[PDB]
Amino acid sequence: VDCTMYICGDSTECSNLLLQYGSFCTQLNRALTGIAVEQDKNTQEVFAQVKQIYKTPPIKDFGGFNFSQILPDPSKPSKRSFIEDLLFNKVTKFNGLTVLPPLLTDEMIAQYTSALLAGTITSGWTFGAGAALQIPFAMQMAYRFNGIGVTQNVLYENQKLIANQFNSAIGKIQDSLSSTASALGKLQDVVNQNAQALNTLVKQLSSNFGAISSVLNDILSRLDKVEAEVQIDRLITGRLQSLQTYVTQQLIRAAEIRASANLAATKMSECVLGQSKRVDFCGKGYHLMSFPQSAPHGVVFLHVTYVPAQEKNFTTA
Amino acid sequence: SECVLGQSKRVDFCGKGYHLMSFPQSAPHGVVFLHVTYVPAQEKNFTTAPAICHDGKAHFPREGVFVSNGTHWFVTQRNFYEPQIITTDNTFVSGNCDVVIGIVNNTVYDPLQPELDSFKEE
Amino acid sequence: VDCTMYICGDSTECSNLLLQYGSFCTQLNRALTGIAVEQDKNTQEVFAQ
Amino acid sequence: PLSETKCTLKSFTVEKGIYQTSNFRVQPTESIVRFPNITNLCPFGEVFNATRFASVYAWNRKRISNCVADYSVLYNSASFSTFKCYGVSPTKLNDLCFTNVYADSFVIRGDEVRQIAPGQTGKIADYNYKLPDDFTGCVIAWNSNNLDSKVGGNYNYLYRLFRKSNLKPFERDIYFPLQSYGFQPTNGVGYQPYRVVVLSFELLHAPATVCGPKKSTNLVKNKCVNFNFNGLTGTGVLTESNKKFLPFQQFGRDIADTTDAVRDPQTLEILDITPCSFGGVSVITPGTNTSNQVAVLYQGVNCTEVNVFQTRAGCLIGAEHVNNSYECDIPIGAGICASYQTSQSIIAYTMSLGAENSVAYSNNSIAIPTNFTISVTTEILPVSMTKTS
Ligand SMILES: *[C@@H]1O[C@H](CO)[C@@H](O[C@@H]2O[C@H](CO)[C@@H](O)[C@H](O)[C@H]2NC(C)=O)[C@H](O)[C@H]1NC(C)=O
Ligand SMILES: *[C@@H]1O[C@H](CO)[C@@H](O[C@@H]2O[C@H](CO)[C@@H](O)[C@H](O)[C@H]2NC(C)=O)[C@H](O)[C@H]1NC(C)=O
Ligand SMILES: *[C@@H]1O[C@H](CO)[C@@H](O[C@@H]2O[C@H](CO)[C@@H](O)[C@H](O)[C@H]2NC(C)=O)[C@H](O)[C@H]1NC(C)=O
Ligand SMILES: *[C@@H]1O[C@H](CO)[C@@H](O[C@@H]2O[C@H](CO)[C@@H](O)[C@H](O)[C@H]2NC(C)=O)[C@H](O)[C@H]1NC(C)=O
Ligand SMILES: *[C@@H]1O[C@H](CO)[C@@H](O)[C@H](O)[C@H]1NC(C)=O
Ligand SMILES: *[C@@H]1O[C@H](CO)[C@@H](O)[C@H](O)[C@H]1NC(C)=O
Ligand SMILES: *[C@@H]1O[C@H](CO)[C@@H](O)[C@H](O)[C@H]1NC(C)=O
Ligand SMILES: *[C@@H]1O[C@H](CO)[C@@H](O)[C@H](O)[C@H]1NC(C)=O
Ligand SMILES: *[C@@H]1O[C@H](CO)[C@@H](O)[C@H](O)[C@H]1NC(C)=O
Ligand SMILES: *[C@@H]1O[C@H](CO)[C@@H](O)[C@H](O)[C@H]1NC(C)=O
Ligand SMILES: *[C@@H]1O[C@H](CO)[C@@H](O)[C@H](O)[C@H]1NC(C)=O
Ligand SMILES: *[C@@H]1O[C@H](CO)[C@@H](O)[C@H](O)[C@H]1NC(C)=O
Repeated sequence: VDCTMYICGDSTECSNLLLQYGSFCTQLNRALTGIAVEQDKNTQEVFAQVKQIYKTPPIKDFGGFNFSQILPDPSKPSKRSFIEDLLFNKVTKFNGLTVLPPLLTDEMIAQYTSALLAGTITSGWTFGAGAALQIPFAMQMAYRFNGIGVTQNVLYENQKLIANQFNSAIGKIQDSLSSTASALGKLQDVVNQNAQALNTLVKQLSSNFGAISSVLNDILSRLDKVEAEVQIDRLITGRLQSLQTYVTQQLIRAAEIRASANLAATKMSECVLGQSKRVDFCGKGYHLMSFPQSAPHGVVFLHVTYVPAQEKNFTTA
Repeated sequence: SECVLGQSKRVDFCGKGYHLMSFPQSAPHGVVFLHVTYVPAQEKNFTTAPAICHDGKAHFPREGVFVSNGTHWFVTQRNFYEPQIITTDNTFVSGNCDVVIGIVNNTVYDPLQPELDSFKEE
Repeated sequence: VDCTMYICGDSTECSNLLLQYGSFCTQLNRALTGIAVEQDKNTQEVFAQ
Repeated sequence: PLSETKCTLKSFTVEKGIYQTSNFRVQPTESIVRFPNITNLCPFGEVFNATRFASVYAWNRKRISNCVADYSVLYNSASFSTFKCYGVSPTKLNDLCFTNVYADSFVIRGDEVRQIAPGQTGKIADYNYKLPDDFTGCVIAWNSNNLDSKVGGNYNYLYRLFRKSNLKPFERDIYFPLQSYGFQPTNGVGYQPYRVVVLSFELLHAPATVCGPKKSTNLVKNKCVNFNFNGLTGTGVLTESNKKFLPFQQFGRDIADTTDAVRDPQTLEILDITPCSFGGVSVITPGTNTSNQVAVLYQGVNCTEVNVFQTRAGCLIGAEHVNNSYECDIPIGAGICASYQTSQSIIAYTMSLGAENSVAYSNNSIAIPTNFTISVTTEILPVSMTKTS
């Protein structure tokens, strides 16, 4: 916000009065710029986990697993995944207000996510530690199975089944995202609470705060100097209060988003670059792996987890 | 708590790479952690198999990976190349070997048979 | 809190003056209600495991 | 720009970074004023010169519409003992342009001229003629011995000393509650007759008709100017509008309660107001300890307004655009970053996400490390801050 442009029009008479209130109209700018750069830092921390831009091999014989849904489409302008294209569709000035574009454009985020996903697919957790070390995907899944305490043979003897279930589950998610938009609510609210705040701030320019008129140009065109400043300062006070309330709300909300981004970065590190032994930290059931996906101002993790089923009693000692 | 008073299994929590240990240091209004981490380096390719069919039975490694240096097969731990001979005690068995895709024919050495032969000689 | 009941008593004279301060009451009530539902979310996410 | 940042930081050394330091804003080039080109002159000169004024008993009311006024000649005249305005300045009255004017005429005691101000209290206010709190106008009064005072007492003039209820503002009504003044030229000024005229304007919420002497001017379009339509005054760029105003509408009001469209008062034409271009100005600078070079980013406005390079973040000036990516130094926005490099220049470029690589994946090949390195990594975390009180 150009707080001078918000509080006062393009008028010097009001600017001079605003000036003798001190550094408020620079403290607000400082705070807002801090928030703006913190958003860039959040996105960087979440997605800059990978040192290099890995990419998939041309041939996709990943032991029967079918990642074509989450890997980038080679033919698309922006190299986004098919699922990422669902998310980017299910989420939807004149007073000194302005929106700076994010440093990393959405295709840059898509590049980061595709690099992470390709690294995970072709080298498991090894690229998370140091340089990527290729491994057949079947063996990677075998060792994750071993990690969750199941003898790796169980995978190999059931590979064709375990692939299908996986290929089945990745279908289900599509049905969930394409049909119901409500899934993205978590992001949408964050957008709404921002827009709703903005819509309020501008609306406060339409109020008197006790002056004779909300529009400042009319006050100037009616009252001369001494009896005009008495009214202009009322608008100065009211609009400073409104802008300070907005900035305080934005600071608190940005702190909340900072916490959320820190959680997201931790989840990326501990579930995409490795395997989490922390229960319920990445999906219900025993964690096998995770796949990141970009979304407008957010990240979607697909947690592939192992759930026991069809249990039998036995007597034990 | 997790990096200094212990060893963290959480990846990238106590520094890049596998966490070995950590050391705290004071600083004006802050703390500096020195994360000692283990980073693999100087890697080599190897052909590999998920299991081995020896007697018609599928053999799997108890730890590590089956890796071939081009003409011979060994079993080596996951994170450091140390080729060991494929023994009946480096591995375990599960049923017939037609059920696994990508299995490779090879022999698995058994330490008892040499003793059997030695006793038969004596 | 119902600020119109807090800032102003039963009088309409105070209510009319408060009205031309804009949506300050709406903002405060909205924030407090957000906190209120946030508490329910907090309890749910802890015990609805 | 570099010194602009230096002041903004209150420092003589500016560390490498991007600093917001000012606001680009286009000044208007000329002033345009439009008014309904009526030729009639207002009849004010008659209300101040009527033979017989009314009395607050039946205070007289006159209405003014469809005429051009000149209040300077009235304000500067010598006969007027008191001329005080509320909600508008006496000198400004030539700048505004109203929908209607109400002139109320009466006579009153000189002591009672203190009792006519808006929201004031007293018998002449609550029992004869009450001015409201929302009054916007001018109260005018002058002593009238030679007009309304005569030997034997000018009994023609009446007022109410009692009423069963206080008046609503601008109300008129017709023991005994009425009494006449004793206007004799012998009597003291406090009791001498004062002629009082109250002018209440109606500020424009509709086509203005009683309107100032300012000369109308031919307008221009697509250029930032100062505009004034019927007193609605501001700054912006005018353009032809595609909005379909209904015939009774004068201006379109935006979400921010600002007029985004106005009808030309002297034509059916409908014009759209756009706040002419503005934006933030940031300074991309390397450390002053390295170089005094600098580049400027005008945010949200492209370069036809202000080497030069257009970006999704804005118009960048000074920096040189080069297509080969780097781990980007100074973040400009939308993938563009700037840096200082050796000619010595500020380059701007699309950032590099990282080295491009592909893993040698195959369905039977695995890579294993043969060696290792022990790495010590620093991690600094703030634990507390100064305990200020
Ligand atoms: C991976 O799954 C996708 C669908 O998720 C398969 O794509 C289908 O391929 C058939 C055959 O060409 C088409 O008729 C369908 O229209 C495709 N569906 C979609 C949604 O694209 C793909 O064949 C699978 N690949 C493998 C190797 O299993
Ligand atoms: C794979 O490893 C085996 C075991 O070391 C290699 O065979 C040995 O080769 C050396 C000469 O380099 C001989 O002195 C040994 O007698 C061999 N041992 C056996 C058991 O054959 C083999 O050459 C290696 N192959 C490759 C391609 O590296
Ligand atoms: C591993 O070796 C066995 C023999 O020791 C192979 O089994 C033979 O396979 C052929 C072709 O399928 C059959 O005609 C024979 O009847 C099989 N014999 C036995 C005893 O099973 C097996 O194909 C080899 N596998 C690999 C991967 O080399
Ligand atoms: C594993 O790596 C270490 C170094 O990280 C190697 O040791 C180096 O050997 C060269 C031989 O010329 C010396 O010049 C260096 O000074 C050694 N470094 C250290 C830290 O001692 C070691 O040889 C490697 N091992 C293998 C099997 O390749
Ligand atoms: C096996 O477990 C189920 C659990 O619901 C129980 O109902 C059933 O009685 C058990 N079987 C026997 C033989 O007790
Ligand atoms: C070994 O791996 C490298 C990649 O690190 C690859 O370029 C090379 O072709 C591989 N060797 C063989 C024999 O395929
Ligand atoms: C590996 O890929 C090759 C490609 O030609 C194929 O012939 C072979 O059957 C595959 N084997 C496994 C185990 O995936
Ligand atoms: C009408 O009244 C004004 C104001 O007192 C005065 O200046 C003017 O002379 C009067 N008109 C005539 C014809 O005297
Ligand atoms: C007032 O302006 C109109 C243009 O809309 C013009 O036609 C008219 O002649 C003007 N008035 C007079 C008295 O000429
Ligand atoms: C930075 O400032 C120091 C102290 O003035 C100076 O010694 C040094 O040369 C400067 N850096 C460069 C690159 O000139
Ligand atoms: C500003 O940019 C838009 C879109 O890039 C372009 O159409 C417009 O012409 C530019 N400004 C001017 C004054 O042309
Ligand atoms: C940058 O792009 C232009 C065309 O857009 C091309 O002619 C030029 O060669 C590119 N830069 C370099 C260093 O080649």
